[PDB]
Amino acid sequence: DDEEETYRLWKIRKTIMQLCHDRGYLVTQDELDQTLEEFKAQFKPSEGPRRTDLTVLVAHNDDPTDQMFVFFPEEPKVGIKTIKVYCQRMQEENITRALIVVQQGMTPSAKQSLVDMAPKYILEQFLQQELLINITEHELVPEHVVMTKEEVTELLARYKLRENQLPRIQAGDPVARYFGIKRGQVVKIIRPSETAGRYITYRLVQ
Amino acid sequence: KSMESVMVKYDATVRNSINQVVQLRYGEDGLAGESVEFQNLATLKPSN
Amino acid sequence: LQDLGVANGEDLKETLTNCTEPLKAIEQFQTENGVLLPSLQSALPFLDLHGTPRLEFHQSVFDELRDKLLERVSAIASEGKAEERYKKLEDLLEKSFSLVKMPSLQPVVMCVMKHLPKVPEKKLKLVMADKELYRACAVEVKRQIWQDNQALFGDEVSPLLKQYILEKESALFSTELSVLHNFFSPSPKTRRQGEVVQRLTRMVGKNVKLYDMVLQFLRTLFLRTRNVHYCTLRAELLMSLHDLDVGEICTVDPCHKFTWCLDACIRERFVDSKRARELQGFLDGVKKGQEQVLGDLSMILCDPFAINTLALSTVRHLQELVGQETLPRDSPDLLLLLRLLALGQGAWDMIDSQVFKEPKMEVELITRFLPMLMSFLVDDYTFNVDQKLPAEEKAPVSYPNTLPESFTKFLQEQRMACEVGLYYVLHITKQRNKNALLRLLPGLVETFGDLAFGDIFLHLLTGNLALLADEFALEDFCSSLFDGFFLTASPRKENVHRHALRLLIHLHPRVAPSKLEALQKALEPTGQSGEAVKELYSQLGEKLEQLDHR
Amino acid sequence: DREVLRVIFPTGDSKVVLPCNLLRMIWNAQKIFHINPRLPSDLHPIKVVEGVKELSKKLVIVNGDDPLSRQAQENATLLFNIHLRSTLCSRRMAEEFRLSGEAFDWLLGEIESKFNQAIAHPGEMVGALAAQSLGEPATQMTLN
Amino acid sequence: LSEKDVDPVRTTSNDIVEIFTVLGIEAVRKALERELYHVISFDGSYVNYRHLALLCDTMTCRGHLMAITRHGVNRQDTGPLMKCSFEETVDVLMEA
Amino acid sequence: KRITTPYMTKYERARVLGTRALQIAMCAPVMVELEGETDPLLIAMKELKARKIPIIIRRYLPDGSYEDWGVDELIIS
Repeated sequence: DDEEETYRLWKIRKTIMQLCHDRGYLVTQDELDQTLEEFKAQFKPSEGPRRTDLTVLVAHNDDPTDQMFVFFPEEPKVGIKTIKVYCQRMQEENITRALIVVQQGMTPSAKQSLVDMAPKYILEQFLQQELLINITEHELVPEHVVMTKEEVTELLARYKLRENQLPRIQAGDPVARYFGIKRGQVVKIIRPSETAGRYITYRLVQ
Repeated sequence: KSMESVMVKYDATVRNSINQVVQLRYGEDGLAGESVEFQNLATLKPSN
Repeated sequence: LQDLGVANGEDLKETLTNCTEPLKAIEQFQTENGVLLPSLQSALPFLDLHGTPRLEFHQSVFDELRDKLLERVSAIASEGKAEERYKKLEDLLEKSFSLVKMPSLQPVVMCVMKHLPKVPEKKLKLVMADKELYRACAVEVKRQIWQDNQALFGDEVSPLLKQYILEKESALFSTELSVLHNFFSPSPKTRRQGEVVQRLTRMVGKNVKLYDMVLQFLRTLFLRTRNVHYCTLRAELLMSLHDLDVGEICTVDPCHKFTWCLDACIRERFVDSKRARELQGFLDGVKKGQEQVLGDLSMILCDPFAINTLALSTVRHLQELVGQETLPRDSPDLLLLLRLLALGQGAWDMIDSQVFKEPKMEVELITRFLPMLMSFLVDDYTFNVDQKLPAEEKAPVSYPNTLPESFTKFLQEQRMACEVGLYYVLHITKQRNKNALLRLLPGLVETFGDLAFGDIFLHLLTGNLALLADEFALEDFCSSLFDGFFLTASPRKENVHRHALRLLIHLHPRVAPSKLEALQKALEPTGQSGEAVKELYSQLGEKLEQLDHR
Repeated sequence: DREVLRVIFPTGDSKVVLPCNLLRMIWNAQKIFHINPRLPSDLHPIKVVEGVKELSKKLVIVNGDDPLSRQAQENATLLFNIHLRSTLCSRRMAEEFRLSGEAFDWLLGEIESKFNQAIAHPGEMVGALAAQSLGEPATQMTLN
Repeated sequence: LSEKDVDPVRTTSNDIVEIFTVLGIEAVRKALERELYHVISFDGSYVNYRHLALLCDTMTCRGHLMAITRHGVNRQDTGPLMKCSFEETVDVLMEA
Repeated sequence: KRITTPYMTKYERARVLGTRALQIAMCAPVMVELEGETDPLLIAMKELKARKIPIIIRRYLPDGSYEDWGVDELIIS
């Protein structure tokens, strides 16, 4: 359906903007507040925009040298030729961080290609379905903040521990994928507590 | 048996036989369940 | 008051003195000088009837209505037409400039000029001239004055710069020896929260010409004082402007895109190949006729933390290239590092005379000095692999502790090779291999420009010596550090004396009192040095007293 | 603190669990020192504020002084400090409790001692304790 | 959650593995705590929250769910003698 | 700078009283003047209230290190 297609695409873009804003990337306020009719106005979708045209490039606030692509595929299952096109465009623009949606699934050979080409080109598959909602806004998920290495070492020295002793967070879980953190990262999680007010924990990515 | 070795160790951290930290402070407050009791927060419900 | 035909105290005096009718005149004064609304006049006798003075009513409504004037100028700040805004603001300005001399109506003029980007020149001149007005005027007036008066802008930056150099000297000579904390520990954002840079950014606002005045001040200071610290502030100012996101200055300063990479590297204290390529492009983007920015870049590269970044990147590149079996001539990324560091080290030469040509490198640095570092490193690792291999017979050969002296010739002839060798010395001190350490400790005694006896390497060596805290148990090692190297420049250079003295402060308990007293008598101030070395000597005497009780 | 509790407790329920009863301790101070609320009291409000601040310093769950340690110390005693400040505001102290200065000092000392006694002792096997205390209610449960 | 006019804040489930797949580990911890609080408070009985928090943290300590049965528990990196105490002992002593 | 609490846990109280009572039962010297007592438990409690037991507690911190505490240094509650 064309109407629900534009509604889905608008919420997709909104969730993407909220995501990379949470990742510290440079996101303008208007795209964070972009509405459905505004999403129509900037561009009906089916047999009219494109998943290649909808793709966006965002800069990192901390480091303007770093940029992140968000791609969308025009095909149901992303094929190796599309991965080749995306990574070659990344090579032409000298970028390594790229996010790629999938309409309903990914070819397993493309999964192998993703994990094989990871260090030279960091790619993350992402379901359209899971991307339809910003899961971070749920009531059950507490507030997550990615820690940096100085914070990690100062915490570890403050408690005289090792990375082994901390509680873990599986890297495949959707919140880590939302933040895009890798193995070795550690996330500070602030949550409300009905016996102390606030509670801070630290989860090591694995 | 699953929760056998979980213990409040000095510096008041909840840790297991593996020495992995489970809670930085027991019950998120480092307070035993004995002395605590019911009180009311007087500033929650009243109007501005 | 009399500028607008308003009766002041002098009118009251000339109506009071030489007047045989005080009652009539005072009654007419109180009636005529009331508030011009009819409804109050019915109530003013009743207001006063209780013995309540009308004073309190006057003061309360004075505060209220003046606050409402402030609120309404704040409202018209971004209301409707700019023409209507500035017309009404200039009207109120010229009206209350009569009352700017008053202590209670001056804030009205302050707020009005705070809402004006530019003002008539006479008002600015009176604000500047009258010291009470200038001390009581907001910086919005001062930005325009400095846009037409560079002298007071220099006068304002000068004490802030004095305090900055004072804190820089204290931090470079902060007596606390530890690997964790030193002068180079603070993050760039931590160093950019200084009040000096924030005040300078407020004093510049978003005007290019004030930024150019700050630039020329920094040029004068760095050149005449021969002090790199001002250059750091320049970069900080730019990044503070980048933190403010002023496109008027971000889009005109071509070194802004350079300092993207400089910030991203100096926070890491390492130049990765990506930012190296970016810096290469920025250098290649410099066209003819606009090469002055190269001098600025060299000035921006004269920041000592950037020297630390480049030197450590060179040292770590040379450390990792041994595993890959790649010579320094076979390292284009390393060659780019050498290029950038050479362009950085000649900065004061480029400000002293407007040199916009690249400094040249040394062939023997590529082919003799850095391969001699590699020679030492890989002899050390071959010895280590032999140690990790069993079956070593009695009286094994020591690591070769002979020093090739062309290495030292390059140390004492090339400031480039000198400083990278100093950072290599600090890095091996982190590796804490005594054999190579005492191998190369000779020859560091004579070095180029006294860079081995300067603040940077001395402070870093004192910081790294905490790892060698227990290595002072050998008097041979202590004599090698003190009698060998440190005390060569202690009498003749003040900073070397201070650094050796603070080293004795930290390492007094971990040496015998005989050696401690020997180094104390060797670190007596020469009778003409600063107060710091004498205070350190007094602390040395106190610590020597305290050790006998333990 | 009121806004903070609105964030923490959107359910708008005041019943919470805390190491010490402040109302009954105020009552005990009143009856020990025979305080008559039908009289104008003598308690200085700024003394109440200063004593509350000093007691807040005295109650420590997370030891050490650094940004992380002080942040954790704030978070641990956040709710109890909010409850204490709400209960022992100078308004209600001078309006309804009417407590005396010596009685107020005794109250601060008693709250300090009882809070310090309420700390979870190290060496406690809270694991098995939680396991048994959660297994016991299972013995009496209707099967729906 | 993807359907229109469905509040994606308060919407929730009583299943646990669903929350692990879609929401995340800490959300599973909170939902587990709420479910245990509901089933304990159903009959009016009250239990101190700290015990529930301890159990929920122990179950969610690994970044993934760990059932208290032998399948979940025996995977835990404990000593083999814990596995002697649990059940299915010799099956673990052979691997030891 | 012993970072642990200055209080005596109930488990520490139990162990120190039991050990000192056994010591007194083994004809140890009594570091407090008794008052006609015969049970070692009461004598150990009297010494604990007097803060006159020569035992030193060694609390093992979870990182392998430890703190040492005199009984009189800890807060007996």
